[PDB]
Amino acid sequence: IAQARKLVEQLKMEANIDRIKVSKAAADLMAYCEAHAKEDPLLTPVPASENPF
Amino acid sequence: ASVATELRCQCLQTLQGIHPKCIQSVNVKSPGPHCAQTEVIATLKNGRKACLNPASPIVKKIIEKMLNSDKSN
Amino acid sequence: DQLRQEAEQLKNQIRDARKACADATLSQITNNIDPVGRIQMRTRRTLRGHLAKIYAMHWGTDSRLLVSASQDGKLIIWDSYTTNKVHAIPLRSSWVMTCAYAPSGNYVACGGLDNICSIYNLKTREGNVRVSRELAGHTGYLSCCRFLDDNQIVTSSGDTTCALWDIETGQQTTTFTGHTGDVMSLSLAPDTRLFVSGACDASAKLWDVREGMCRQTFTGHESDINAICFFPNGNAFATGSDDATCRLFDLRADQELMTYSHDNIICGITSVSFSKSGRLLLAGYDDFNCNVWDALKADRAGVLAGHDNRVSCLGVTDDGMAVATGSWDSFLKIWN
Amino acid sequence: DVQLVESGGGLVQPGGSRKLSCSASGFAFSSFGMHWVRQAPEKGLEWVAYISSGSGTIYYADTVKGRFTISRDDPKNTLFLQMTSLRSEDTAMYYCVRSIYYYGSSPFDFWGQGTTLTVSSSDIVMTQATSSVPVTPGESVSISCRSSKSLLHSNGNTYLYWFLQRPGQSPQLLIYRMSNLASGVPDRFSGSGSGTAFTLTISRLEAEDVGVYYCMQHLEYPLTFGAGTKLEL
Amino acid sequence: CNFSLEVSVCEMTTVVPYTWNVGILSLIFLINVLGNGLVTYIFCKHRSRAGAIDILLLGICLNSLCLSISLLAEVLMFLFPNIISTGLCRLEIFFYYLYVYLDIFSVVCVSLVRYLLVAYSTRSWPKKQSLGWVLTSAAWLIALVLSGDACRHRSRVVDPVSKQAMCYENAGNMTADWRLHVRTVSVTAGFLLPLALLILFYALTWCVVRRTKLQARRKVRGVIVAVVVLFFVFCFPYHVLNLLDTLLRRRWIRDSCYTRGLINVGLAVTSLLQALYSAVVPLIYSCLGSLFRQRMYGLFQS
Amino acid sequence: TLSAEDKAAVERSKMIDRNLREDGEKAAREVKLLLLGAGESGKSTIVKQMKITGIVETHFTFKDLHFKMFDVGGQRSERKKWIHCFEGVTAIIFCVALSDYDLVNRMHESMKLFDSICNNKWFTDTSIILFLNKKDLFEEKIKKSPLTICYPEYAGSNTYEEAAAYIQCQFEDLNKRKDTKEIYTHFTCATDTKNVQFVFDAVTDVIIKNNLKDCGLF
Repeated sequence: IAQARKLVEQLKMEANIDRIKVSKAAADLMAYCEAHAKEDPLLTPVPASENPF
Repeated sequence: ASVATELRCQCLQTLQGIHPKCIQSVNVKSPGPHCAQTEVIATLKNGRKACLNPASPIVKKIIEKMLNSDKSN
Repeated sequence: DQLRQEAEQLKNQIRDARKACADATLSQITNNIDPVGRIQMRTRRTLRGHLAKIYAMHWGTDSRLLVSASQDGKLIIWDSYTTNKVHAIPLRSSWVMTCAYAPSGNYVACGGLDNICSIYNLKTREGNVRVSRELAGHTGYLSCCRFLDDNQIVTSSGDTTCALWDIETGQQTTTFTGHTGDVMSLSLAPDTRLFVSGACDASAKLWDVREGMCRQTFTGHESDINAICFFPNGNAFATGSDDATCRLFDLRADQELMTYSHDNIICGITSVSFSKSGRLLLAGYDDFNCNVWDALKADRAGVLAGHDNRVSCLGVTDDGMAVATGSWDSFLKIWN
Repeated sequence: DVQLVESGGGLVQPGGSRKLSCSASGFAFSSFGMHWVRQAPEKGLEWVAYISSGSGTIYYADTVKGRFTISRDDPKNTLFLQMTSLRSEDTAMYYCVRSIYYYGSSPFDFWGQGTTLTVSSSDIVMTQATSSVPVTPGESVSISCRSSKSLLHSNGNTYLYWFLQRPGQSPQLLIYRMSNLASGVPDRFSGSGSGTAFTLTISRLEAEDVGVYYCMQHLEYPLTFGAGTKLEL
Repeated sequence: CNFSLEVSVCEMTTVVPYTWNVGILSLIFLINVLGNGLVTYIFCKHRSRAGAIDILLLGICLNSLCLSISLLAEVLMFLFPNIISTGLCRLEIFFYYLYVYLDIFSVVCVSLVRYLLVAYSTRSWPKKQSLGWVLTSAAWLIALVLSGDACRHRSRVVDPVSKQAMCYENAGNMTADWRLHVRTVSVTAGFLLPLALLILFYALTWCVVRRTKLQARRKVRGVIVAVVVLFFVFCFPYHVLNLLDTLLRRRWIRDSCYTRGLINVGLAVTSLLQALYSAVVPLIYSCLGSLFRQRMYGLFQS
Repeated sequence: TLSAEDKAAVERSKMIDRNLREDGEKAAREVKLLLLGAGESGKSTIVKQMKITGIVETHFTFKDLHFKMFDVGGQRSERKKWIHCFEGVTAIIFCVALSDYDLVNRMHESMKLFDSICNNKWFTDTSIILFLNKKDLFEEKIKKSPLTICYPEYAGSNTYEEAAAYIQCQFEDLNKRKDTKEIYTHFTCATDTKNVQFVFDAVTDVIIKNNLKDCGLF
């Protein structure tokens, strides 16, 4: 029946996207984390005069 | 928690009629919260004591005679 | 039957393609960074007023108002700074297991095993909160709901589908299918063009909001996935599951890159979230405590002081100022 | 739609008593605390009394206390103001205003049609000069309001309000807390200023928004109103 | 002369030393402060769902302040002999009687609340906090009235010279009758009537529960018997020995020095026993519960 | 220290808290029940006799007490997620038909279901009630064959009473954790119209127990 044929020709659409080396992704994540590390207080708490809680 | 403290009259007695001048000495005892009524106690050279009844037909004579020696020789 | 042969051949081919991309695990690359030290967070505001256990909660864009849903049939909007109540909306049913807060602050959402998504209006001229639209297109209990904007919303249900609703007309615009089991997790990307979801089939799928198709598929776990959250950058996302492990995936690589677990934890995971910088990953476990993981080295940096019962939901403000955790104590606690 | 009408006016001899009520419909009455406002035949506005939700807090003006009294009947949605020992200066038109207080609210968002009452016959002070300001349609103009004491509360909010009273109509809310446009107000208007100086700018004038503009302070009771400035075509 | 050499006078007796008694009282103070600190801490952690019984127990927690003030009034005199006054002893004894009495009526109200929430379960007022506050106010008023009645004639007294400056009743002419009256009021209003009320309330509770088939039948019976018998055991000795002493001075008991010392030391020890009970009341009622047991683990395992 | 509007906001919060407290007190007397069973088992005959999307819910009152009972038949997936939301129920009702054993084993399935229900992780301290229906037909049809077709080591004579006791002990013996939970049993038929009394007794027992455990500190 055509249902299974359509299903098989449909499930191969996810093999076309472009790949990328894992090291590049890890480096990008590390760069993003370090660049923005000076914003949130959860790891560099701000003085008590700036915390609204 | 000072309630534990207690006070009781300081004489248990069957005492009367001892000769006035062979009981040696006294210390003055007066009525108070411990014993509202009057009370008296005496001593002997024997080491043992002898309480004196605060009321009896004899004490009304003993008072002056025992006081005189205190006031005299 | 060559169709099954084609399916298994493609599965093997995807495995072969994925194994070729890796050249150095994230542990090796990031081993040279300084550790985050010790992160101790002290509870500083306890929101009281619920009578039964809290299922879900959500923040707002202003990072000052939050919405909480409880089994007691109430949906309370709090003010975190002053611990005051601005509204208390009574619900038709007491089986709410999800809630949402619109980015503009004009609407809130509620859902449950009533199989109906209710949207409430907060700035009506009448002066009282009134239901605007009720959506009954699903065929199962709603697990999560999130606002794209005041006129659109995406909901996940137990009927193995997720649908996008145009609130005005109340009609479904696009439907998403492909899951084999119940859907329980959903998180929108910083760029709203994409969103992810989780299911009990041990797979999380990436969707496109308007194209109506799945881009990538991930498997990862071996049990039910109960939480999902986007890494702030928009190129990764973490997942929590029953087997007591959190896993971080990268979209541009279509491959797993890190796992978080320790030998002394065996209970499941209920919620997962990131900090604004993305260097911390807060996960709320079933054993009345929550742990914080250094998202780059897999080490454990600290533990939030436990509740008195399970933690059902966990969230972080848009400005990264505070982390709010709901539990079955009938209390919420703000951490910082 | 939303309506709020009131009745009870007429001619009253000096030293007598009179009763007036404010009927409300089309909105949740019990959830709103409501005020009373007065207007002399030619002078500006003044604040009379305040009743909160649940009637747990009540305030009066320093010139009203001991004479008037305020009560509300939530079940039938009707306020009441019983006035005794009236005075000649007490003559004024009384409006019935409503307000709700929660984070992000818009107090003083609706005003009643008003009733006329005739008699046979320390605190913040708001200064608003330039009682007359000529202008023509299409021109940009502005008005300045000043306060004796700084309104910049420690919580980061400046409690200032702006109102417009077109001829033969009740006042309408324009700006609340000095930086927020009230619901339904055109985006033409704007507001800014320091903790003691304030200004309201109309980018592009039209013949439809001519009247008297007032500035009101809501930092601590009693509330105070300015003298109002007219715009003349 | 014409008389014998010996007599029985009992001018000296076996007496309880002061410093040792204060040391026992300090141990009681420690076990009191720690227990109330813990219980009030857990109460604070969950102040949003506290029922009437919890408020009643919290009322008992203020025993720490009263006992601390009384202990200070006791110790500042010992450290400073000249600071004594005829009026500070009223303060001390009033605080001590407030401390001892506050527990009994609070537990009576606890039994009453248990009976109300068993017999009238379907209602909703017995689970309010207003009933708890009202019952605590009633218990406090009763305790203050009793304490005030007790300290009416507490003042300084003049013991025999070289050992004077100690506090004792100074009612005056009719002092013995007053010392009998205070004891009669104390027994009848602190032990007998509270015991009758408590027994009646738990009897009704057990009659209701007996029909109700549950595995909690054992728990209810055990807790009820435990609390009632504990109260009786730790309170009865003091009153019975007060009765013996009142007999000794009403002239029913044949006099004797050894027996007099026996009565003295027994009264002294039973006072500390009652103080220990009053200190450990809230811990016993809190630990025997289930929710408090659960809340104990978090702190135990820190 | 607060401003003018902050005080009004606090008053609004206090009013909301008062309303929530009142509604909670009103909701502490509406006992919730949950209905289970391998099938309908004629459980709707009680509501029919008393003649008082999402899931079905029914409401009725008796002797100044409100009853709401729910039905699990609306489940759309595995019960793991469906059942945990009912942790606050007072009592759970389970039904078994005595005339459904020889139909063309089912008893083993019912036993496993009862074991999973009464011993469920989430039903930690919920009393269970058992209603055995179709007794009038069960009494006669037992003559054809006893319950030996599924269970071995049948004991006792052929009297229906002893067999009924045997099955009653068969379900009751699944309560390995009876250390925390109680169980009540009662027979019923389509025309007895007296279930509500047994349900009332059970809910009274559970309410007394919960009041003692939660407020009385027993």
